[PDB]
Amino acid sequence: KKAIQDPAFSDGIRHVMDGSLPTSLKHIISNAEYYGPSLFLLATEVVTVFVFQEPSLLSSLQDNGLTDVMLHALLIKDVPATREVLGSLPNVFSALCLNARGLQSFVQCQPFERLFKVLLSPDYLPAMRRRRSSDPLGDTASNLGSAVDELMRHQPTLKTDATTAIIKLLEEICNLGRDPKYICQKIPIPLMDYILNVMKFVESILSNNTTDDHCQEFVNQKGLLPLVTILGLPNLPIDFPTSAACQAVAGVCKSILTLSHEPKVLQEGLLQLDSILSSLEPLHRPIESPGGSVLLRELACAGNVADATLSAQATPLLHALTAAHAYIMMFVHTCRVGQSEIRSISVNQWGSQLGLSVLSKLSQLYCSLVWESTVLLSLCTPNSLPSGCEFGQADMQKLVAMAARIKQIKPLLSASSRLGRALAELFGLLVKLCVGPAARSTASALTKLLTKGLSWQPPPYTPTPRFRLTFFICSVGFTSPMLFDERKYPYHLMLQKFLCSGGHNALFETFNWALSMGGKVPVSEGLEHSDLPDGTGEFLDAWLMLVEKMVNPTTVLESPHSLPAKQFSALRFLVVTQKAAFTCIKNLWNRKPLKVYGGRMAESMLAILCHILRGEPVIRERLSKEEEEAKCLEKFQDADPLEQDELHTFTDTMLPGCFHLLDELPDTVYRVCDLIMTAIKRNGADYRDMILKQVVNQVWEAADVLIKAALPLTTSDTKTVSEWISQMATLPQASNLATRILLLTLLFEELKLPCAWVVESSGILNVLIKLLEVVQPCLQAAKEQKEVQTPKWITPVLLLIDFYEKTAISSKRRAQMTKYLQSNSNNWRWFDDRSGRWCSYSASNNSTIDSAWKSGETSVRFTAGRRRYTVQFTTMVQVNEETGNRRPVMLTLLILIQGLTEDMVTVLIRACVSMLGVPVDPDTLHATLRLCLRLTRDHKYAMMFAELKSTRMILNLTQSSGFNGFTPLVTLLLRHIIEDPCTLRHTMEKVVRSAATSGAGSTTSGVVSGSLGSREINYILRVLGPAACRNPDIFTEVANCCIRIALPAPRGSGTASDDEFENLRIKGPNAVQLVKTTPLKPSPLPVIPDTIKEVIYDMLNALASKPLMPTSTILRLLAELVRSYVGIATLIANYSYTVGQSELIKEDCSVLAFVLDHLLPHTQNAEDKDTPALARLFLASLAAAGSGTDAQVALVNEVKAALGRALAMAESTEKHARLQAVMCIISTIMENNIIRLFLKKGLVNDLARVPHSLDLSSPNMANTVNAALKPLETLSRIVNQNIPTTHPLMVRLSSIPTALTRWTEECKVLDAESMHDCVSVVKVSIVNHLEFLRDEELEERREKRRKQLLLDHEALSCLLVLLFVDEPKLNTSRLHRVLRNLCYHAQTRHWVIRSLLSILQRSSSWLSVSMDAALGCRTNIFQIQTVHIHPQAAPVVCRHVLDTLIQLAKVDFWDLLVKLDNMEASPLGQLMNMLSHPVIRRSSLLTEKLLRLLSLISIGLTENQLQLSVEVLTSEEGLEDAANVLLQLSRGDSGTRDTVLKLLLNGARHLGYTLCKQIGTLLAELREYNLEELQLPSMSMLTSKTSTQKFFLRVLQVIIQLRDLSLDELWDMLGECLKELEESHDQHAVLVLQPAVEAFFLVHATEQKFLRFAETHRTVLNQILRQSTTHLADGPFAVLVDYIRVLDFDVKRKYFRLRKEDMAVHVRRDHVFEDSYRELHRKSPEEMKNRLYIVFEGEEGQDAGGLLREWYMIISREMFNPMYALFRTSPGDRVTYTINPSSHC
Amino acid sequence: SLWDRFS
Repeated sequence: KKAIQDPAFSDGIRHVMDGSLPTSLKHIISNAEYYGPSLFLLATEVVTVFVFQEPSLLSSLQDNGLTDVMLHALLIKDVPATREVLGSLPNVFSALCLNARGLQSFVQCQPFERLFKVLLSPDYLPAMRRRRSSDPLGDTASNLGSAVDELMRHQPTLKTDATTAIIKLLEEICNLGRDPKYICQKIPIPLMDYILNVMKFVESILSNNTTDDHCQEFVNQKGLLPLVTILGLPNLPIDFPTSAACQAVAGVCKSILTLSHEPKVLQEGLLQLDSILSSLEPLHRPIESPGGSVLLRELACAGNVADATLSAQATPLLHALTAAHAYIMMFVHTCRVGQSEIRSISVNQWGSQLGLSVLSKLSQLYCSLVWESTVLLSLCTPNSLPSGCEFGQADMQKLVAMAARIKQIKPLLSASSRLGRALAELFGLLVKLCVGPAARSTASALTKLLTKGLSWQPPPYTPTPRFRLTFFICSVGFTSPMLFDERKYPYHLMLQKFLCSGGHNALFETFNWALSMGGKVPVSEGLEHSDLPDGTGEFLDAWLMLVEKMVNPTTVLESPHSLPAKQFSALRFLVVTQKAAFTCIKNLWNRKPLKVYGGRMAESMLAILCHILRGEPVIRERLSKEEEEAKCLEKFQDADPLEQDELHTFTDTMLPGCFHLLDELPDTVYRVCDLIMTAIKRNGADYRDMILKQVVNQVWEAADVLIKAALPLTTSDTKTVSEWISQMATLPQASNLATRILLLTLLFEELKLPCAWVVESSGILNVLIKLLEVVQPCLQAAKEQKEVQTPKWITPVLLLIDFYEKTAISSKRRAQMTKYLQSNSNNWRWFDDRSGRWCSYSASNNSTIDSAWKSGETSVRFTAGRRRYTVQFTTMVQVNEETGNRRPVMLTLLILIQGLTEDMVTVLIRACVSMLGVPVDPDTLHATLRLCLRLTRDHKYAMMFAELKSTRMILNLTQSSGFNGFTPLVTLLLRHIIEDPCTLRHTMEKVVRSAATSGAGSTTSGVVSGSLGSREINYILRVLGPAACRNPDIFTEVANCCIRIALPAPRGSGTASDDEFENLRIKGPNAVQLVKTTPLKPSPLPVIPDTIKEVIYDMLNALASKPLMPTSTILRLLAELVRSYVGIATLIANYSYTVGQSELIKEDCSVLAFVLDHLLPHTQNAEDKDTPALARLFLASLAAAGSGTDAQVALVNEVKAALGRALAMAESTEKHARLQAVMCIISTIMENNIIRLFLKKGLVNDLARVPHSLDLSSPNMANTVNAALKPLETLSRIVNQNIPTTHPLMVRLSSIPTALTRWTEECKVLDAESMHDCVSVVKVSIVNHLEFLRDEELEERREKRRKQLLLDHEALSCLLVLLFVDEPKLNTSRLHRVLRNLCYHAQTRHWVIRSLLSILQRSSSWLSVSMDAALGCRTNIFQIQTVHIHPQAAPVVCRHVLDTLIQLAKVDFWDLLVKLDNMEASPLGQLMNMLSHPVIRRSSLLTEKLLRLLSLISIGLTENQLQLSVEVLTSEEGLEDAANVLLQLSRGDSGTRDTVLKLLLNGARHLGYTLCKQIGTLLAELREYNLEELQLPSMSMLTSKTSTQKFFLRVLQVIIQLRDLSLDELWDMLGECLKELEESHDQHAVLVLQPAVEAFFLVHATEQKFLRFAETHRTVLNQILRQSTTHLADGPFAVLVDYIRVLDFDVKRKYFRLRKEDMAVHVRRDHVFEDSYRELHRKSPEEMKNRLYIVFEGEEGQDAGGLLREWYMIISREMFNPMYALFRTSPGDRVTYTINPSSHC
Repeated sequence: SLWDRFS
């Protein structure tokens, strides 16, 4: 098979099938049971591949009947049942048909009737089973189908018969599904496996190329009936419709629909569905007696059959249900189609007379199945739901103690439930298709279903009302998806038909019925009645959730799914809906809530009220602006609008109910705020005030009663321990506050200033602060009980206070902003970063933006150039709605809330720290820390917060008392404590300078490192806004002192004219005020206050149920602190611990020394996991912080001392860990003054001398040495070269963060949108100063114009000792780089190189480097008695030293070494002399490395002779290296050229003489072998890889390579021996002289004896060349180009073997000879040399190589057709051909 | 998802 598919047989493969081969393939194919199936497949595949390489010779395969045996073995005889054979049969038939005669024979024998029988046979099911449980279901059926599809696509005549056989398979499935005698297994028959495989097959066949020719043929041959009938098959199982087989049938039908656009698939399904729905009408008819389910009266009455549900006669209605389910799982699949045309034909089919007959019967089926499912479910319930009645018991007594009945009922109910689910999916998707003429009737029938479900009433015998309520819930559950889309927008067609047809009056009648219980109780009393049915809350939850969607004007009016204009009004629909809903809500407004489903009821009821209260404005405005279908719509058009006087009185009286809901169901409070807000936005401030004052009076009394609840318990009447502590948390007042405060806070957040002024004027803040002060003792006690239980009302209060002072801040900032703005035509301007201009908006845009900003809207929309822009005043960004480009904006500048007074702040801070002491709760800690963060932004209060020892509490906090934002927030608080006026000033200077100097990027598309946009003062102040908010006064002082507006160069000299326009330009209203920094003023370091040092020290001590601030967190925080503030770095570096301050402390030691020693090293037992990395971060921060010498010098000194300590440590894993960690710190810190210090401190020396103070034999030595080399390498080179925005209750290294980012986050949290107001006040203040200074500097400028040895020997020795030791894990490469970087220094280079050479020579207790050199003995590398290397170790020391020397080349020691243990071109001579020394001369490896070194360096008599001896007696690499060395040296000198050539010639002569002393033995032994194959032992010493032949050839090659020797006796011997060898039988016997023969040609035939030898050895030189791939005309044998008789044919063929294009040749199959003559005979030779591809007119495509070969074959035949008279057969031979002497005709 | 009550 491979050869047939391979060239080099394509010429000649025709003669495979005229051999015996087909007679043996015929037997393998004929005996697929004796030979394996794999072998059968292989044989068929071979024939197939031959038939595709040479289809002509398919006729020969037909002549000998191999194809006729294949047909019989693949069709008539049983196919061997395996995946590959089935997968291959159609490709075989694609071959056997290829001759047209084969096609006839193939179609003669009914091939597809046999081939497709495979799919209905259990013998082949194991072949069909998915392989690996990974490939698709039916993968083998799909593959077979695709193969058959290809076969038909090539041979279209078969299409008609294939689909004829396909329909027969479907028909056969139907028969095996129709008769009773078979039973589907999971007589048993695998009907679902057959169905699945057939459907996957027919899917591939029908829909592969999407040609639609197969779909059309199949549909026109009536195959869709047999297809769609498979769904309805009686004996298919109950679980069929959900199964893969059903999906496969649906997939086939969908494929037909999509690929044919044919309605016929749905029509027939509907016909059969209509047939099935008509069968199960007994499901619609109830018992008409005390009775339960019809399914359970058909089951129970099925005699005593063990499994009735498995028989279609035992359970006709259940099997019919499953048939319906199968049909309905196909219409779902065909509706899930996005082609508007397929969708349109789906709608058309559904809206037909048959479509609507089916849809009516499906609607009645739906209501029957909801009834039956709720009955069977209630019967399966364990005698709880029914009222002790024989409702369905009479049939359960036939069915049958409880488990068995429930376990028979359960299958039935799973059939009903799943059918219903599928049918609801169909109706829902049909609504989508209907919406997006016949659609209108489909929607009519679906809304008639909705009406039927809502107005359905059960039989009077129903035992309990819960059967109707559970029906109603499902009905209400079903109308909501069908009236409203996902995203809650309605379909106006469906609302139209739901209104006109009915279902709105029935929806609200179902509400009235559910509350009144059928009229037993009025609706206004129903909800509160004790005997309300159990399921009336679930119904009312679903009803309210539906009506919430129905009432919302923002979706009912704005729905994308509106009808077109030409009639429905959504306005009158909302009028009638809001009017109907309001009364029902009245009937539920204030009554107490239900046990379950009472908070969802309340929340949807409040949402309905909100929508109504918002809508009656909009609805009234639009109302003012303003056969059956028309009549009903007109009736509902005359709809009374909901009275405006009724919503008024409602909003008046609603608050008692709102507060009842807040007492019963706190979680509703978020919707009550919104309800109150809409009533407020309906009514005036006179109503806002009444609301807020009433809420505040509720808070007031609840707070004053809790203040009276916590008076200290002097008299002991109550327990005073458990009761008082839990009374604060559990009194009703303390449940009220938790919602009255939260409501007041939400109201405050919306109504910012009215509610601020009311909270101020009520004094409620005083009372709340007093209550906070009073609670603290109770909390502390509880902590002393170890039973803290936090009063939940604490978090609302702190949040209220938070938003009160946020609000006061902003108003003051806004007030002084208003004081600096004209209220008329405030100019908004948008920033052009590219030009740097604040360009104005149009007047209409400016007025719109201003008006909507003044309203306080978060965003404003406007259009410019038809582009849509929106501004976001949270961010002050204009977004282009098309592109999303965000651009900055500004406002161009030209009820006073006192806020929390000093006493309040002091008390609040004390209460906060008390709450931090007792870990009150996560959310309460979050609120109190947020409040502290807002308060402590004044340093006075940060000092207060830090003097009460709160950082200790914060460090003590456990993970039980932690929250997402804890560590950010704590970091910000600590920064607020650290930022004293002076440290804040210096840090603000740093931030301002950094931001002005660096063109920072932003989320406003401000180009990074821009020079226009990134540098404007008006933008930089916007970036620095967080800094202005941090402290505006200090920020003014800093910006006035550190900023100056730039002066642009003098445009033109001359005062009269140029300066007039330079004042016009620089000072113009529209200008580009770029910024320059002032030169740095020599700021002194701010002295750190002592309390800030009792804050920093407590964290440093915290370095020394899990803790919430572990060491890792503290280290990160400290790193940030050090990065931002340099005082912190100096303090930490100076700091030191004290004896017995912590368990880990042994004596007075620095913080840094501890971090390096105790925390930094990796240790296998965790305390905190990532402490090492963060400690590394901390130390890197401390180093990077310049801090002059205070931090850097201390750090370097401590690192050094730490290295020393780790060294002197006793040998242990702990020492190694410490050392490695310290080296990593050094590397990190290094990666420039720190490097200056490392040099000054001698850290390079210590690192190098690390070896000395380590064990060389330790296992962990290589890792620590690698670690110490890493900074040595770097240093030698360098020398010698979270925060949640809103509290959860309210709502519904460069890794180190910079100071500006922290301030930004703080600003966001504390004051999200009020930052800009400050940026503006500060901007005005600053600019009124910087422009003055710009004009003064400009005047000054005009006036001035008008007036006009790294390492010492010892350390290097230790490095060489590392070079000596044998450690695989040791990074030799790193050591080599270190040594090279050290050897850039000349003195160091000299010492190193010389020492290495001395080590080499000598090669040929700390120093106890034992090496496992030998099997029995471990040898010490150093024998010290004057230091010797044990000769067993020498080859290793040599190897390492040679590597090092090669690296240096690419770019005393002993006495020092014992002093330790007791505690290019000049040395080329020595290296060459080392070739003589035995350890090197033995080893191939060492010799090669030495030769490599010599070659690299190369870029006297004895030394050159040593080199020549190497090649003479020994490594292809070594050979090349020796050649290079000799060549380069020869180029070095002429006298050395001569001496080397002489020595090489002498070596060659000696080698030849020894060779001749070998060939003489060979010849003699060949004489003695013959004179009485060749394995003469004399041949062995020529076969040898190291034979003198090899050496001789190598030497000769080098001699020639130098040319730009008397050996006639050897030549004669070689000749004689070759002749004797050739005389012998064996041919390859010559090859043992190939190298010597090569040598002869190398010597002779200089760039003749050679020719004579080659002739007398012709077949030998041919064996040479034939074996050689050396190209004849580039090697030495080129000379014989001209004497050609001396080569073999195939040698000359190998030697033998214009841009060329591809080129077409158009010829006719019947004229090829003459068509080619016409096309080509005038073509040029170079056009012929193009690659020809042949096209035969109208013939199919074929292999161009095969088509050319065929063309050549036909031509080579026609040459010898007598009709052309070109060639005639020799009258003697009669098979040859010569020129026809009769071609003159 | 409204028929989950039976299942």
